[PDB]
Amino acid sequence: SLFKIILLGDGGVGKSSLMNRYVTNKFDSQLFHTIGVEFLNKDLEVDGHFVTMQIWDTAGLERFRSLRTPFYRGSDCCLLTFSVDDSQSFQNLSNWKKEFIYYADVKEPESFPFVILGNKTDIKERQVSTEEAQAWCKDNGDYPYFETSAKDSTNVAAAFEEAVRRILATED
Amino acid sequence: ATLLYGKNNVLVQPRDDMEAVPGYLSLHQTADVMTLKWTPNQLMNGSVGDLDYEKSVYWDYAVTIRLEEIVYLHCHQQVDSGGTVVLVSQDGIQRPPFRFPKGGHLLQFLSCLENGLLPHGQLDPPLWSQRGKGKVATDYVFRIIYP
Ligand SMILES: Nc1nc2c(ncn2[C@@H]2O[C@H](COP(=O)(O)OP(=O)(O)OP(=O)(O)O)[C@@H](O)[C@H]2O)c(=O)[nH]1
Ligand SMILES: [Mg+2]
Repeated sequence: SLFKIILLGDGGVGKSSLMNRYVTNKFDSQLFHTIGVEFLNKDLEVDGHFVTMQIWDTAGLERFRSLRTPFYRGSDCCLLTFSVDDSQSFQNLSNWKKEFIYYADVKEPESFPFVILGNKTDIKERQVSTEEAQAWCKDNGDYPYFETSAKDSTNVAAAFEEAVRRILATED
Repeated sequence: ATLLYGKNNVLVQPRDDMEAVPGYLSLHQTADVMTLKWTPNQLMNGSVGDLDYEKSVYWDYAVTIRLEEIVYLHCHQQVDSGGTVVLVSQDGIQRPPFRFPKGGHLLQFLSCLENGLLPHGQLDPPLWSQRGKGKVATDYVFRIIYP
């Protein structure tokens, strides 16, 4: 059917860039904080399942919280995003997971599919190492981890497809 | 009350002398009733202060329109640019165009508008039809229809 996927993560980690790279194969360097929520549709086939995904983009800024939380409900998968050149955004992952659970009101929070993205992998000057990120993912629900770059396309499609794969798995 | 479409940085220019104001455009359905809203960014982003919030100049720019008051959408899509749409209302009131950001946002909005009007309403001609792809710049006129 219709698979709702939501992007959460600190302001500026690249949530909007990821959606736009995946859906329209385009990248913009420009600075703009998302205020209101937006979504795009995309069809694809996964493991022999033809699917419509609906990708919800949200405000990362703390102050815009009331503009995103009403749309957590009904999500099928959450893409928690941080940037590898921003340790603070990485350290906020737990709080992001907590926030989603609180507002989405999901019956089984430790069964719910998250996928973790460390974006901006094209930037060589990192603050978060891969092993550190891998370690967090394993010790907080054993979630799939992707190092991505919206700027150069690295693993962007792979990450979204795994999200569908995770949703397909949970239908059992 | 559900959100069918949302888009940041839709510009409207209240007058031609003053620069365009960026805002958030949304489509909402409560029952079968669709309503279009546009809200200037300063009213969303919390940048007016508690004491001024109720009577801010920007509240004079906010729009909310029931879709049933709309008879025509007159859209205009220039290449290497953002589409504009003018809603033509049954009342004859002149409304400023909404200008979308560069990209295919115009069509996306038209598409969510279409998907939401159903099954009681629809765009004429249909978006999927040969007529529905406009005429050449590019210019669209759509009517909202209820069978
Ligand atoms: N070098 C590099 N820059 C990126 C990448 N992804 C996004 N950016 C840039 O980082 C800035 C933030 O991008 P956004 O996509 O708007 O970040 P966001 O998560 O959507 O931010 P908020 O709207 O505030 O929540 C922009 O200047 C982007 O061009 C990336 O993968 N590599
Ligand atoms: Mg954004």
